[PDB]
Amino acid sequence: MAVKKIAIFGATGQTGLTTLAQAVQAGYEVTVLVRDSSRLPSEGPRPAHVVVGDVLQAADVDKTVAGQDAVIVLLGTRNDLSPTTVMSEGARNIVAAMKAHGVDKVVACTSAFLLWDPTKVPPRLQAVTDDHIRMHKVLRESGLKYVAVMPPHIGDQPLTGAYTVTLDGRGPSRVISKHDLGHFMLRCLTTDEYDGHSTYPSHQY
Ligand SMILES: NC(=O)c1ccc[n+]([C@@H]2O[C@H](COP(=O)([O-])OP(=O)(O)OC[C@H]3O[C@@H](n4cnc5c(N)ncnc54)[C@H](OP(=O)(O)O)[C@@H]3O)[C@@H](O)[C@H]2O)c1
Ligand SMILES: Cc1cc2nc3[nH]c(=O)[nH]c(=O)c3nc2cc1C
Repeated sequence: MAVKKIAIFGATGQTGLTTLAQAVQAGYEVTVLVRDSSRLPSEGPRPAHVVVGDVLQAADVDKTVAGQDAVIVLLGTRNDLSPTTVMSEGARNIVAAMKAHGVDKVVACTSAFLLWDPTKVPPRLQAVTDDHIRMHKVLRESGLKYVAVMPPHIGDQPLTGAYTVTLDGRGPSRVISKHDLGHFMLRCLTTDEYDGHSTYPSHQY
């Protein structure tokens, strides 16, 4: 049976917005959890269901995950680089809600730093990366079908659908367009080939 209903977390972020637009255009019935609905666009494709609330509130997460076939996680801290547990605590709530509701597929974005040499993280990004590592642990220990998406720098290049996906953080480049990253997260909904793996999408634009 194919995935039809999905929840997206972080849909108002850079990658989230284009993942959401692509998912709706592709035919998915999409639910989003957003703190502030004014951050969703009026033009273009629109989510089927909008839950207003916070990924740190279990009940809000629960309402969002109920009834879904799969979950996409594109949480982040925007330009905030201070020490943080928002992503990992959010993922804890998502896992609990998935288990409560029988949902078994999650595709979640962290970063290529979790594949590269772990002493090459730029200092200003260490705190966020530490929480990406906590989030990754939460998801891989959940006992759910988890695709870990670990992108390099996220750019603004056009959608191509022509990027390369490796399993080790080596690839044709150190950039992926936000649109291609979103396309890849949706690709992960229709294959099991990356379940239980870490993936590195990249492309030369
Ligand atoms: N930037 C890069 O080059 C790069 C490269 C590799 C990996 N990454 C990682 O890739 C992931 C996606 O990044 P992005 O740039 O697309 O993200 P982003 O622009 O930071 O968007 C973060 C998203 O998370 C949502 N969010 C944050 N706190 C939340 C909360 N408490 N409750 C509900 N939602 C919350 C934000 O909502 P609001 O709209 O309400 O703020 C927004 O939708 C991030 O984890 C980032 O660290 C980034
Ligand atoms: C190459 C690369 C750049 C990044 N920039 C980033 N920039 C940012 O503001 N937050 C991040 O979490 C972030 N992660 C990155 C991860 C990788 C692998």
